Amino acid sequence: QASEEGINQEKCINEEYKIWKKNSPFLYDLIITRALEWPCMSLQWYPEQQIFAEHGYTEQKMFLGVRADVGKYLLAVASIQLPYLNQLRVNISNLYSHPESVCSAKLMPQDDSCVATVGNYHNDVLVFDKESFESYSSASESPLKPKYRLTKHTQPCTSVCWNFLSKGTLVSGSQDATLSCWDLNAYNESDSASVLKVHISSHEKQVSDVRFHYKHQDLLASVSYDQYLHVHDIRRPDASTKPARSVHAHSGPIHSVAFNPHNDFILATCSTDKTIALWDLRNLNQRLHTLEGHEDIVTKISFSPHEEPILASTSADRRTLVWDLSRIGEDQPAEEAQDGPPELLFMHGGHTSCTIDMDWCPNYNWTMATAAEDNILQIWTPSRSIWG
Amino acid sequence: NVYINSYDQSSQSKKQNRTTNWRRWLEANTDIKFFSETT
Amino acid sequence: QVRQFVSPIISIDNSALEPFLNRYPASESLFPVTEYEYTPWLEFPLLYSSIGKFVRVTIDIKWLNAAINPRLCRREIWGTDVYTDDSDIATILAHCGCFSLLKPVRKIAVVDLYILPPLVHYKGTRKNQIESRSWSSRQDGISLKIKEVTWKPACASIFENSIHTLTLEERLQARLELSRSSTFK
Repeated sequence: QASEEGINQEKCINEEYKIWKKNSPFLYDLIITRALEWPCMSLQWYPEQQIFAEHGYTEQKMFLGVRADVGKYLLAVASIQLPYLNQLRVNISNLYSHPESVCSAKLMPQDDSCVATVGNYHNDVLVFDKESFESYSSASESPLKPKYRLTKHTQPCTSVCWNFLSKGTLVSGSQDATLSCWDLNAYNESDSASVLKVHISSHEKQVSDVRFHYKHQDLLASVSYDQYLHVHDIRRPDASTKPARSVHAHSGPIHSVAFNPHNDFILATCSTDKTIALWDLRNLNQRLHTLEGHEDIVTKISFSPHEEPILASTSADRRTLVWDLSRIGEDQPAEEAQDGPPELLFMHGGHTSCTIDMDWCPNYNWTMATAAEDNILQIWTPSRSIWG
Repeated sequence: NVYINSYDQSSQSKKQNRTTNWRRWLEANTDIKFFSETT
Repeated sequence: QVRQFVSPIISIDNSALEPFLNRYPASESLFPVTEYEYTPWLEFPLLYSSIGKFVRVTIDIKWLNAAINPRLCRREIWGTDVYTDDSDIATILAHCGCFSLLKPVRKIAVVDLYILPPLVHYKGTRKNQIESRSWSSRQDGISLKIKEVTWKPACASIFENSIHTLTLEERLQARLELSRSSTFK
């Protein structure tokens, strides 16, 4: 009896598939679909780029952490071909086995060689460097060992974030509802705890996201399952127990928060309440706006590093929505109200299961890469016509 | 699988209209820190 | 500089029906007499003996679609704010302004309707792009008026959500298993 529902559901998943596949040549200017070996838990675009002008493309790089199986937890680097304007394959390589799970693997902005990795299976943060990757040999039987082991938490950490300006400053929010700001240039071989700059207990339920300001050392935000946003400044003395602010942002467990890279005043917040909230720091009594359109849990969100009014959101209904926020308050015809509010811009659904995560390629405009639960990678950019 | 189709002040002004309309719509040591960071 | 015309206002005086709407008190009009499951082939009986009480209809999600429901296009509705008991209840909802025809709905509806004596005249007026017709002769059924509309907080459980209750990695491990045997290409 439950079969019937499951098989129908699988079939309309397939349905959405080739109904996206069928009309692709009228929607996108680029599509690269890659069936990697393994489920890719995360992706992060690499800011260094090769330009083969005579050959006629560019290659960007990607860092993946995948699972081969249970306990087989690995990392890899990919090269990605983008076509050239000014005058075609996805290559996997650099595969190194990890000691334990990866849920979030963040690389330091001003130095690619370092990657802070944590997973849902351990409360230790493992930070890897040049030598750890380059001393590894795929012929060896053992995995890598990171540059450092950072441990203050007692539950696994959910995510991390480097400081974009403060050199070698990191944060780690965990499942035991605590925060930790870390400083690697303050190591001691005798004191692995000297890396511990601050530890905070402001949150009340398991933290889902902690993340720094794009242009500021001392500003970060934390969001937790108790439906609360907390604003932290680390150079506060009372910050170990008192957050800078605490706001009731949503009515469901918050999943993620994104900071506007261009503008230091806007942040975005997603929850299982299928609604996306905006926030401005001079008026925190008030939800800045609310974007509708997902009809089940939204999981994760991100701004565009080229234009700020473009916001991307991913959800459990197998869609990713792109919003151009320059359309607040605008008029829309009667038939134009079908697809949603006019500030909705684009909607991509080429996947077939819960999209794991996204990332913008910062070297090309309008392009994004998404990894999904069905072992699929998607590199896609819409046509000019919708935004040109 | 690869699909390829071979074929600015507007974006900035749309950004600015966003800022303007949205700000027109809009109108503790935390405020102290923020107002230190504001312009 | 274009001329702007304003379509008129529409006023509704259900003041003579007052002795009937209030025949039975509150706290004693809690349970509808009978309950029906809407389908485009539903026909109420004659309900003369229970004037002044209410009935409960239950409409599914598919029925509120201008593409699935065939009765929605024939425009079978007579009256304004009090309708003959021949009228199609979906069209009553969509004309009394409880949903929109252009946007598709995603919940189950539970409607509660009054039972009212026949009227001398049924006036037809255009609202929400639904032009209910008029009946000037003598009706032979009774009349219905919406008492209240209640939407279902959960209508159906999409299986990708029931599996969304499971943890990512755990459900992901069963994913790998299915990928193994698969018995076909």
